[PDB]
Amino acid sequence: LPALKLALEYIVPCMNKHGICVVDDFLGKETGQQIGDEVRALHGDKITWIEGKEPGCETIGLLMSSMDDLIRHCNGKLGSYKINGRTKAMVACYPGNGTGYVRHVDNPNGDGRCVTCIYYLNKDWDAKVSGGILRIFPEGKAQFADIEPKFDRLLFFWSDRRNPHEVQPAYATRYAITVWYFDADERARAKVKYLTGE
Ligand SMILES: Cc1cccnc1CN1CCC2(CC1)C(=O)N(c1ccc(-c3ccccc3)cc1)C(=O)N2c1ncccn1
Ligand SMILES: [Mn+2]
Repeated sequence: LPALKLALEYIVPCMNKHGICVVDDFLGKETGQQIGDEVRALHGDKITWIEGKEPGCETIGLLMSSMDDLIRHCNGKLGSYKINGRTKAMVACYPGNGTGYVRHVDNPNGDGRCVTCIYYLNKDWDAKVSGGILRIFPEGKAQFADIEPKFDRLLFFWSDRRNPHEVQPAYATRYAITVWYFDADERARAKVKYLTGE
């Protein structure tokens, strides 16, 4: 599906109906492999915050710009949100050391973030061997979903209490990149609570 059709015919209806949406083969093999190389070159869990213009991060920047265009093509149809910006990218290297993340909500208290977008980099990742599954518990539903951290897979989900999630421990190093998109009204309300530079 082309980006306009992908947004309007798949991401929008899927987010509105389920609050979670998986796009496989988002950028293609060549672009995905370049992003994987850049992330491995960056120098317990290791988190680095990336704007996209740093040396050796050009293809990470391309991923970010591509996620931005896809969101733009949703034409304000994602929930009631007016999306006008996003965070930097959280580039994460998770060692396979048998630690996980307890069930949590990314934005439980109105900090501005409305959509979590995760891009995965793990080729031939077997969850039954290496672990690292993301388990999402959509609010009020009888079912939950385990998401495999597949190479070139883009995951969207609402960042608020609709999607508590936990991360299973892993036995091989996992790499993922996350951005969060802001709702204009929520982000404006968050900014009345303090002063510049604080
Ligand atoms: C690790 C993981 C894997 C899969 C799914 N979820 C998670 C965890 N969640 C995802 C990552 C998590 C915790 C929740 C998270 O949202 N923000 C975060 C917090 C605040 C803003 C912000 C930015 C601008 C304005 C307002 C707010 C942006 C991001 C972290 O800094 N985070 C984090 N996480 C681990 C180590 C350090 N920091
Ligand atoms: Mn999370």
